[PDB]
This record gives sequence, structure tokens and C-alpha cells, in this order.
Amino acid sequence: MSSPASWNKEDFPWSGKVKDVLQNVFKLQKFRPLQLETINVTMSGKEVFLVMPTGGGKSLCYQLPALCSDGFTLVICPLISLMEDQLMVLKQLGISATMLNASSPKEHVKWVHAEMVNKNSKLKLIYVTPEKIAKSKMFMSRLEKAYEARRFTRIAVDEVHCCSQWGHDFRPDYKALGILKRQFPNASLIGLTATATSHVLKDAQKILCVEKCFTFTASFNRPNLYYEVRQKPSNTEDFIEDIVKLINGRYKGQSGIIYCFSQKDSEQVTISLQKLGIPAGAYHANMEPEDKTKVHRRWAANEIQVVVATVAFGMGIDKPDVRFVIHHSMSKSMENYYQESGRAGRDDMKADCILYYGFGDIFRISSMVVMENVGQQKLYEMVSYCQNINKCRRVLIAQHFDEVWSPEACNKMCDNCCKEISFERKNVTAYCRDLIKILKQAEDLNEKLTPLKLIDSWMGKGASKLRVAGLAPPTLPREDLEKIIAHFLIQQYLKEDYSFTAYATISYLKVGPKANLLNNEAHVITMRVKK
Amino acid sequence: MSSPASWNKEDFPWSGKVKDVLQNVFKLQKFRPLQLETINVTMSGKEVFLVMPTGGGKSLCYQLPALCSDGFTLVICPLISLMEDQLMVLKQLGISATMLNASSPKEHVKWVHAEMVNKNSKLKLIYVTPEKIAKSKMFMSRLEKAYEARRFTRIAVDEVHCCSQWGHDFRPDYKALGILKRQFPNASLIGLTATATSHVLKDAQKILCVEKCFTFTASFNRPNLYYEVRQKPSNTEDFIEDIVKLINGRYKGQSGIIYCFSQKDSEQVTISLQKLGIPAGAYHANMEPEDKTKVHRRWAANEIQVVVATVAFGMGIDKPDVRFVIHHSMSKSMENYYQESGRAGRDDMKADCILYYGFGDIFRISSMVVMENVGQQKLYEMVSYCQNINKCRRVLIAQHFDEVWSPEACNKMCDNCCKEISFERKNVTAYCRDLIKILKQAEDLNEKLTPLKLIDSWMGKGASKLRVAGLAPPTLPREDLEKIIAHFLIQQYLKEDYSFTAYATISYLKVGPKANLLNNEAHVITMRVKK
DNA sequence: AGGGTGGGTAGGGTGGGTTTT
DNA sequence: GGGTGGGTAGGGTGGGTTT
Ligand SMILES: [K+]
Ligand SMILES: [K+]
Ligand SMILES: [K+]
Ligand SMILES: [K+]
Ligand SMILES: [K+]
Ligand SMILES: [K+]
Ligand SMILES: [Mg+2]
Ligand SMILES: [Mg+2]
Ligand SMILES: [Zn+2]
Ligand SMILES: [Zn+2]
Repeated sequence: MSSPASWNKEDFPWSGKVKDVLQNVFKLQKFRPLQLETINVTMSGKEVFLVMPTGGGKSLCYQLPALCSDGFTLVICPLISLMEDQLMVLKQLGISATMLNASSPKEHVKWVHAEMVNKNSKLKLIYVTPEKIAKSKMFMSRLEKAYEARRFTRIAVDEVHCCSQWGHDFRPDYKALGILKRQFPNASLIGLTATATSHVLKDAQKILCVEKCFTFTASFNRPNLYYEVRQKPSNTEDFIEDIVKLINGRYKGQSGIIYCFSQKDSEQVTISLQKLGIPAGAYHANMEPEDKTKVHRRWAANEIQVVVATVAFGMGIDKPDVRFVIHHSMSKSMENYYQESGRAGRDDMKADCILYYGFGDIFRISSMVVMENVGQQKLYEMVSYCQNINKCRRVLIAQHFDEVWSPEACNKMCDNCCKEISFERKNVTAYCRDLIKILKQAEDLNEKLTPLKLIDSWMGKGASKLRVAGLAPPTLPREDLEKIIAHFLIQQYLKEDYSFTAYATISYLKVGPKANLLNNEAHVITMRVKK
Repeated sequence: MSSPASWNKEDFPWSGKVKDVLQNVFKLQKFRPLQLETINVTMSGKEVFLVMPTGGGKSLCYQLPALCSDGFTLVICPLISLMEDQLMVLKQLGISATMLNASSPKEHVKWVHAEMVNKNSKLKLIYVTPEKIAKSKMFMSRLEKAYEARRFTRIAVDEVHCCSQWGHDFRPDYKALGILKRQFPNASLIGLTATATSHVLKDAQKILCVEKCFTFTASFNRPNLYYEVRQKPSNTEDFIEDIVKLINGRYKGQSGIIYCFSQKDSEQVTISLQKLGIPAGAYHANMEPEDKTKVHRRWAANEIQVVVATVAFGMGIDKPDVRFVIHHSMSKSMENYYQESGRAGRDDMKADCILYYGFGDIFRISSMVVMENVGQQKLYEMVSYCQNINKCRRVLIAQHFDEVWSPEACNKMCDNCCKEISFERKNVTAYCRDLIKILKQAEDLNEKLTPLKLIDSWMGKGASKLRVAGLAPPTLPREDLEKIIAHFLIQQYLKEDYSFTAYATISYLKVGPKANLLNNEAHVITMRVKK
């Protein structure tokens, strides 16, 4: 990836107009990181790819150069729902922009074809779906005449990861986008994406066959976010009492988001928050757009303070004043938590990202990812983040962002960097060998053990048939033992076994593959605990 | 890829039943290459991947091992249309096999669930779509019960390339198949595909979590095939006259296939064969499936001695006695020609694969391949194959199948190996310098040159506005002028320019990027012609 | 929006228990 | 069907091009 330091300057001939346009029509004071760098590249008539997290400010990077240059700027966008969002703010700001898709009516298409060749037109941005390029000979005909007339001057490829079959949401219609610049060379092209893997970019650069393209990446770090992991209470009705105590005590009157695992959690937390005086909402997949668009308005217009949903929020209008993102259960992966929690504090003021870590959540979510090839493995990354108490939460998230994460320091903006004066590391081998005793007795008695059943027999609870006749209880609180077993699960000394039935996939605990290392007398397993 | 030499033996303990089941139940005489090798690996309880060309006989490699083992063998298949084709052959040989999909009737699922646990069941093969694994908790429950009862013993994954997001026709449900051996470890799995690229295969091994896996590839070479390229006549009436004299002269009474470029050509060649006494074929994409299944029966029962089909003549075509594959125009790529022409001579007797090369075809196909990644580059591979007159056609086909093509010799069954003539190299610079003078004069007058307009002005015909006022005609046949210009097009001394209009993609010829090398008086471009 | 000693051969998966198109 | 018949104009579900 190229170095953008040499482009963060305001001495170009267009710098006078870009700074003018930035403040008076877009109503923004300064540039976000790499906004100025990328804008300088497009106005100089060269190719640029921009990697920036969702909500980073990618929309401005091709809207602004259109307003200080002539013609329209063509924006390739994968979805109509996203294109309508862009038109709502562009037409709000007094900028003339329109959109074209397969569903556009007959009367509307005639009006835009008219404006695409009128030199006296005010149209500066024309959004189209990739079908309008590959599967429309007519639109390609009008682009050809507009290019000959110097009316088609810039190209914008939003969500450029769809070019590569390596990147998520690969569209076969998106691979055709290489045809634009080969026949329209004088028009600059810009690519935008949230996916950071470099090899997907280079494949997009080959399909979008300009190899000599500058590639800028913004710092995926959000310094105004505070990350924290709290233990999830065993009793649910006591937990939701603790939620209101935190909302009222910390975030009184400020809007936020609550992420839950399942749809039944999303609704039950909503109505149980409303009864306690917190205006809540649900955003989980089904109902009628009309009856789950109101909740968007009610949250934007602040009739409701929190939106308790399951994961499909996708809610940036930049939602600028989001002060807190509390998770009821952990997200499926680290790339899911960063995306979901990263929607807070878009005003760059201090916002909180709170994750509630529950031992029961590990196995219910693990049971459902068994059809994602790396599902449990991505989940264990999230669980490792939860049980980790000694490292900066920002550094744990950074391990998934190798190419796009800058080394900027936490500066005491995580749970672990303020609290937690120094540690000690203790041996936990005997507890691991103890757990094998209950699992080996279960194999002898043809009994299968749920995670709950394993703790019970360990403590001296549950079926006496499952008890180890001479094994003594560990004399530790149940919250510590739920963190001991999960460590053995992450460390692969214990493994998850799944049983498929008609209703659901239920997770059991069985002896792990690394338990044979305990036959070695010199083997030692350790955990980092508090001294 | 692993070496199957140590496995090409019939002295294993199960070999007594293999020879019996192969000849007495499947009613076939001899194993095809790698059929015996792969079966020996499966019967030893080891996972194996088999790469074999389409129509090579990979289907037998999991049908036979089911008959020598207890219980059924589970076959993962991507399409209902493919499973129905196999079940027809399964029913006629007297082996009980069934299939399951989302459209299966409520009565049918209740019957198969019963057989999946009946120790006295006759069922030996159970075909399912990937939805029955990923999106069916109930079928997974019964697969789970069948595994404990030792009735579920083998796993078959047909079209395994769909697991990888790199391979064509990718299904997201195929990435979930990693659960099969993850939860059914004692059951062996076999993977099958027609795509040979190694990175897709290694991805499939990780997707289904078998890193320890044998990988066999069959020789994509078909020695019984004769490859030939003939020049296409200018008049379409004389071409069909030359086609009929080929069927009558060489291929009297035996069935074959004719592939055409366009849908209009398929129906025009059809009716022109009927009037000349040739039993027609009519294969297209837009007619009712009733018609699609008709042309198969009349072709299978030899009521028609040809199916003059378009691209996608519809493989699961399994007709062994196809003695000729005449192409009316060239295929889109080399990977497409091998697939289309390879459907001849499955009885291992000498069949001909003849391609007709037309100068007008180069640009008609170019207009449809310039809209998708890379194919115009793939199209030039075919044109290079056509104009090549000194190299074995088997070597030209081999260059696209590097990893899976054995160096076994042609033995004089291709167009270039029987011509027995060789030639020196002649200079063609003046003709290239001549063509540039006409292309630059057209650009000065703001006129664009079609391929036809370029030939006319060169010969001294066509519009006088386009003549050079000198540059007296080359006095060579138009057949030479077509192959000289196309050679300059491959060598990039000429390039294709496209104009998009409301009805068509029109290809034009313009000065190429390598024309600047002709400013050097020492530059020489040469062509090989016949001596 | 139930629980798994209530059962999965006659109870079935659109009856319900687990997130995006 | 043909492109000097035209595309600020007639529209592409009217037809000239691959599953
Ligand atoms: K039930
Ligand atoms: K027309
Ligand atoms: K029930
Ligand atoms: K019931
Ligand atoms: K017309
Ligand atoms: K007309
Ligand atoms: Mg965006
Ligand atoms: Mg097959
Ligand atoms: Zn920190
Ligand atoms: Zn040869």
C-alpha cells in the first residue's frame, strides 16, 4: 500500500475550491483522516483505492471532487437501498444527483439520459447498479456519447471488494466493471471498501485493470472508543435490573445500542426495559419495512433511547451521537464485534463499547456456527478477548487488522489499562486432570455431559452417578470455574462435541485432543490470574 | 499431486469383490485410468480426491464402493438435474438408490428416514443436495443416528470445486460440508471435480478439513480424438454444402454434434440440413424443457444423426458413440473447446473434433467476451490456436492444462502433425505499414474502420474516400489478408476498438500499441505460411 | 413462545426451542 | 432489415449475440 503522507497538503490549485466546497455546501469543518489525501488524488486525474472502516467517511471522497469539476461522476453501487441513502443527503444539501437501476420507471430513465448530454445541466453525480453497465447496451451507449462530449469525467466504484471472488459478497455482475476505464481512459477511477485484506484488493485491481493505482488505508483505530468486558450474571432478571442501573447512572438521556444474540432476546429485553422506564426498540429481521423503519425514525428523532437488536442493524446515517454499544451476548467473531461496536461515537467524542461475557453464551453461539467452516474458531477469538485481562483491548482487536491498524497507543481507554495492578501466573494442571476424571467416568457409563453437567459433578452436584467417588470439590466460586473450563476449551485440552437432533444442535464437552500431553509428567498448564 | 502407481493393483483383500461387482453388476469390462487406483484408496478407509475430465467416468468411483460395503454411501450432489441422471442408470442396473432435496414430497422423506436406520435395508446410495446437510436439522439428526448404527459408512462429494470461492459455480452450502468428517470421522470421504487448478483443490481439502489426502489426476489427454482446423467459406450456402459432404463422405450413418456460435445460426443450419437430407437437431436455450428432452431421445435412439446445438448443448451428455464434433464457429476459449469437443468418442474409438475458422467470427465473439473479465484474452488463445499451422494441436490444448496433461505423443492424429510440410519465415512488415496508412487516414477524416472496411480499402475496393491515393493492392487472396490482419491483431500491432450503441457491441480495428516499434527501420514482423 | 425420563417405528418440523440478502 | 433512416430522439419486450 502506498504512503499518503506526501499528499496531506492544501497547496494544490484545487485546494482553494475543495476547502471552499467542504465547509459551505457539505457543512463540515475539517477532513477526517485520508479524506484530504484521497481528494487530492482524484482531482489530479489518477487512480486511487481507499481502505477505510465503515463510517470512516468514504462517501465524501468521490462526492466532493464532482462538485468542483465539470460533468457528472459515475458511482457504481451494489444496492438500491444504499443508493437511496446517498440521494437523501445529496439532494438535501442542494446537490443535483440521481440514480439508475433495473427498477427505475420508464419516465425517469428518459429524464436522466437527457441530462447526461446537456452541457447546461446541473447533474454532478449519477448512481447506478452494476447491472446498468454489464446488462444494459443503452446506458453504455449514452456513457459513450457523454465521454466523447467531455461530460463523463470521473468514475466511482463503491464497495470495490465485490470485484474479487476472494472478498465477501462477490457479485458476478461486478467483474464486468473493468470495461469502463479501458474505453473511457481519461476518466479517473476510485475504489472504496471496508475489507482490508490486500490480496482481495490486488484482484480487484486486476479486474479493475489499473495496476498502477495508489492504495491508501485509514487507521482502523477509533481512539474515542472505550472497550470493557464485564461478567454476565447467571440470573437473567437480575441482569436486566443491572442494565437499567448502568443506563441511568452513566448514559442518562443519551442514545445507544444493545446487541443481543437471538430474536427472542431482542424483544424480551425491549419490553422489559420499557416497563422499567427506558424507551427501547427492536431491529431484528422480520417485520414489514414500515414497522421496522419507524424504529429507525423513533431512534433518530430520539423517541426511543436504545435499540435492542440482533445483528442486522446496519444503521449508519452516521447516527452521530451514539454514546454506548452494550452487547448482551458476545458477537460471533472479532470482525463482528469491531463492526458492531464501531458504530458508536461517530462524533469523535468519548463513547463506550460494553461487552457482557457469559459462560452460557459460548456454547449456544458455538452450536449455531457449526455450518460456518471457521465459525467456532472465529468465536474462540472473541472468547479469548473476553477472558483476557492483561492486554489492551485495542491490541487484541488489532491482531485481526494487520494491514490497516496503526500503532497509536491506548492512552488509558480500555478496561485493562486503568485498573489491574500487577498479575501472577498459577498452575491449573490438577483442575484439568480432575475434569478428565468426570469425562472418563461419563464415557464408562455411556453418559454425555453438557457444560452445566460438568461443573455440577465437579462441585458435587448433579447426578451422583456422574460424581467422582473420591474427588473433592474445588472450593472455588462458580464464576471462576466457568472461566477455567473455557480456558481448557480455548487451549484445546477440552473440545466441543455436537449432537444433531430435529429441534437444535446441542453442544457437549468431551476430552480434547491435547489431553494426551498430560501423560507427560513435566507438562504444565498455566493461567494468568490476579495476585 | 500424489502418485497412484502404488495403488494400481487388484491384489487387495477386497479385490475379489471389486472385479465381481465391476463386471457383473455394472456390466462393464475394463476399468478406466485411475478408476481402480481411487477405489483401492477408498476401500482402505482413506480419503482421496479425484481430478478427472468431464465424462471421464468419475461417477463410478463412489457407486461401486457402496456395493462392497455395509450400509449406504452418502453422495453430496449440487443439482437435482444431475442426481436424476445418475438414478436412471442406478435403477436399470438393479441397485436401489434415492435422492433428497427441498422439493421431495412429505411421503418420500418419511420413507428414506426409515431406510437410513433399517439394518435390513436394500438402500446402497443416498443422494442429497447440500441443503439437506446445512439447512436440515432433521436429516442431520438421522445422519447422526445412522453413523452410530454403522449404516453410514462412506461420504461422496461430487463437484467438490463448488466448496471453494475460487472455483466457478460456487455454492455457499458447500463450505458447510466440513461438518461431515468433523462429526463422522470413521466414515471415509471422496472428493470429485472436473476443475484441475491446485489452489482450489487445497482449499477444498481445508474446507472439508482433510489435509491428509491423496490427490489423483487423470490425463486430460484424449488420444482417440482427431483435431483439425479448416477455413470457413465466405458464402454461407456453400459452407453448408461443404458440411453435408463431410457427414456423407466421412461420418455416414453415425451420430455426432455440431456446435454453432449464435442462436440464429443453430436454427438456420438446422433447416438447411433437413432440406439436404440430414436428420436435424435443434438445441437452444429458449425452448420449453419438453423440447430439450426430445432432442435427447431422438439423438440417443439415433432418430437424428446430429444435434446442431448452440453453446451449452447440455452436458450430462453421456453418449459413447459420438464420432464427430464440428464447430460452425470457434468456441469462446480453449477451456471451452476442449470441454465441447471432448464429448466425442467416449467409446475410445477414433472420433474427429473439427473446428471451422472464420475471419468474421473473430469479431462477433469478441463483442460478447469484451464485457466480462478476461475472455477476449481467452478468445485470442483460440485465434492463436487457429492460425498456428506448425505445432501439434495437442500441444496447443496442453498449454491450458499444464498440471494434468501427460506428455504422451500425438501419433499423427491432428491437423498440423499430418501436413508433413515445414516453412521458413517471410517478412510481412510492408503489409503492416500499409494497414497503418489506411487507419491514420480514417482517423484524420473522423471515420472509423470496420474489419470489412479495412479489407476493402486495402484491396483497392470500397469507398474512395478511404483509399490512400497510392498503396496499390497486395494482389493476394482475401484468405491471406484475413489471416495476416488477425495475426497483427494477436501480435498487438492492431487492437480492437469497441463502440457501444443501443443495440450492439461493434468492434472496430485501430492502430495498436506496438505500432511504435515500426518507427524503427530495423523492425521486422514475420508470419509462418505453407511452403 | 414448553422439556427431553414424553418420544423420534405412528407425531412432525410450517407447532416452537438460534444472527444479515 | 440497415446505419446516409435516427438516437434532443421512436424504443429495445420489435429484432440484429454465448448456458
Ligand atoms: K421436540
Ligand atoms: K435500431
Ligand atoms: K414436542
Ligand atoms: K407436543
Ligand atoms: K429500427
Ligand atoms: K424501424
Ligand atoms: Mg459506503
Ligand atoms: Mg458426475
Ligand atoms: Zn488499553
Ligand atoms: Zn499432433
